[PDB]
Amino acid sequence: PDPCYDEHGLPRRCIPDFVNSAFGKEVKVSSTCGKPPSRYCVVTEKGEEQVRSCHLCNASDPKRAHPPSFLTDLNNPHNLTCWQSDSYVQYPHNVTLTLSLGKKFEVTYVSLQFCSPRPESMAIYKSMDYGKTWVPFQFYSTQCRKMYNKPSRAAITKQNEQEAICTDSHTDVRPLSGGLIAFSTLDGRPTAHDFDNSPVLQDWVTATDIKVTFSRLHTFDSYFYAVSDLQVGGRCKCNGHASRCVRDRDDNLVCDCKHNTAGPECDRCKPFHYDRPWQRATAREANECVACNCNLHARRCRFNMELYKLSGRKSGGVCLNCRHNTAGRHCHYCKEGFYRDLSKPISHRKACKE
Ligand SMILES: *[C@@H]1O[C@H](CO)[C@@H](O)[C@H](O)[C@H]1NC(C)=O
Ligand SMILES: *[C@@H]1O[C@H](CO)[C@@H](O)[C@H](O)[C@H]1NC(C)=O
Repeated sequence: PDPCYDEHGLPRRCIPDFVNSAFGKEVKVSSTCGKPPSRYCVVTEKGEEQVRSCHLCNASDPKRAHPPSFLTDLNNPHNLTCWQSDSYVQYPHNVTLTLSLGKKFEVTYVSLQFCSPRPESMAIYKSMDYGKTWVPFQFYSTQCRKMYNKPSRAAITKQNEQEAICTDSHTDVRPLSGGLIAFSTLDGRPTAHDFDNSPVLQDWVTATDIKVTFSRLHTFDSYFYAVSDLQVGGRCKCNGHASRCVRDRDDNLVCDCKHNTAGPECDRCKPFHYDRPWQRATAREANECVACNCNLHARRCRFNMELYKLSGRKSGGVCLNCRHNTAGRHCHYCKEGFYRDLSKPISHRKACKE
């Protein structure tokens, strides 16, 4: 029931299913305690009092290790899975964790649940080029102006709708453990209520990797970073041209591009279906790609923009190499010297006789 087409076969927008993409994926952390085994300490406030409690981190005897998988795994609110770096780690040392998504994804949110008090200075970066460069996604720092040099909670008007602003809420110690930091990408952008026609916010959510630079916790002799469950929610960027993604031959995640579009993200038109410039599948117009018209006399075609504009943005469909002794934009008329045969249709393999 491919919903990427409606009842009577018409193309209509379709986007995949919202998932915990983080779920089950590997995180390349910058620190995991246990080797060599080491000392850490946890505060447990009971009433007025503060119960200092210290246990050891040893990797090669597993139960007291803290691997990256605790993050993206089944989190169950009893058996809670807190990853934990090497304790005693400070400023100005980029505790950079890096996740590899696997395909262009338009991210709704990024949420972290801390077992240690929510750090003071962290920052969400993002990579749209698949781990080649990085950019400020959103900052957290009770001292924003110094640390990340950004203004503390910058305002987002029509001119910086892609500047990561820098906040300081939920950067608070309490609760010691359990502090969840839920960042919404599109949150606070003046044109969020029209993402279908906001190509810039469509670029603000376009992400391929995520980097997290912890620079500083709070100033409480052990102290560390521990996180329980990590979720990167979002759908698969198919430009509204596929309602599900799948990995292919040599295992690489690409869309199920419909609408005669081509590409991993459907960004372009499949060969021959260049009759209309690829556009974004929005709320009402699939803006699908369309096969040219050659009357079955050709196999390839380009796209002429005058003929689009000069037609009034209708079709730039120009056939390449009309076979079967025809010619013309739509192979719609015989070659020179070959007369047309009224007994045979234009699409015949001998519609044109000598
Ligand atoms: C966690 O898993 C172990 C499995 O042996 C179980 O004993 C324990 O009760 C579970 N949950 C908690 C809250 O300890
Ligand atoms: C820390 O930041 C510096 C900035 O020059 C960079 O070169 C380095 O790779 C970063 N290190 C880590 C561990 O992220």
